[PDB]
Amino acid sequence: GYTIAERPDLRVLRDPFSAKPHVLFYASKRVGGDVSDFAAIKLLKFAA
Amino acid sequence: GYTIAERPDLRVLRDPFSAKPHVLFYASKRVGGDVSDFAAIKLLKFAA
Repeated sequence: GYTIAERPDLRVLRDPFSAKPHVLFYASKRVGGDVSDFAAIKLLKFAA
Repeated sequence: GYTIAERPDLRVLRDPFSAKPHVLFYASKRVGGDVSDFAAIKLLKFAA
């Protein structure tokens, strides 16, 4: 049902240069995903 | 007549730190030159 597309690495870039008296760590990871198969998932609704 | 002085390269310094989600390539080659033998270049002025 759910397909998770992603890049399997959390790239880090510590920045001793921009904010000179600080270090300014920068971490980013790329991920995405929605239902690829609408048949493979069913839900339980509590209405009626 | 004309002499060019240069460094035969292109120095690219990518800077992932100034603009954080960008890379900001900073490239700079240095070149200079003027006429070295003034007798070897004539011109055609259109005045009179």
